[PDB]
Formats: sequence, C-alpha cells, structure tokens
Amino acid sequence: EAEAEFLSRTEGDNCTVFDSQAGFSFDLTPLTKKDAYKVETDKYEFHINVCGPVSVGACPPDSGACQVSRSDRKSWNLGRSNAKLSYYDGMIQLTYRDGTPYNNEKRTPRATLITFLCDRDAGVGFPEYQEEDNSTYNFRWYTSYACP
Repeated sequence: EAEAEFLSRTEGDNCTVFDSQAGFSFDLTPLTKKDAYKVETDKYEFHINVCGPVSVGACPPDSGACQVSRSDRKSWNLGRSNAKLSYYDGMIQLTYRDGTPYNNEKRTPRATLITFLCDRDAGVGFPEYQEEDNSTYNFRWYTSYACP
C-alpha cells in the first residue's frame, strides 16, 4: 500500500503551508508548543506537537510525537522531528518521520499523521486520536488556523 494516491498534495518544508489550488496560505506555527499536546485514551497518551520536536519526558528530544502507555509505561516514537505540512485537497495534513518502526517485515515506522479540520472558531486547536490502522497514527485537529 502506498501513502496516498497523490491527488492535490502541496507539501511544504517548514510548518507553514501555501496551497496553490486553494490560494490560501496557512501558518500552523502558533500550534507549535514546547509543552506540546496530549491526547489521552484508556491506557495510552499521545503527546504530539505541530512542527519541530515534542518535549515529552517519555521520548528523546529528537522525537516530534511520542506515545506512552500510562498502563505499562511503554513509550514509542511516533516520528522524529519534522515540519512537513501537506495540504491535501479538503484538509491539511502533517506527516512525521520514521521514528521507531513496529516489528513487521515492512519495517514500518510508527508515524503520526495529523489531519487538520476546519473549525470556524476554536482557538489554537485540539487534536483527537482517531485511528492507527494505516501503520500511521491519525489525529484530527480542529483548528481555525486550518480553515479559510
């Protein structure tokens, strides 16, 4: 399986994205936090940051997204520091680096894909953990900064 069929992806380098189709430029830099964001589940938390690295005490500073089992205290790397914002027709998505791969034959990196959704008036935004399934962890982020 391939990561997207590639239909309208505008990929930036730093955590700012300008999409030529959409004609709008979005800065997701205020969304970057040193303290970072934490999504909590029953037995795990996902701590992620938009752009750069994540400063969690569960994973090395070179990580941009880190999860830790609040149950076992196991922690995994969900991608090393990166700032690649991609604008996908419809929503903005951020893809993180290889970090730490599972244990599969494909050597598949546990990565974080943050899908930014339009929320007309919210604030900086709150991410929510949706589905790890595509070997990458997808979070939805409701932020006004992702909406025109």
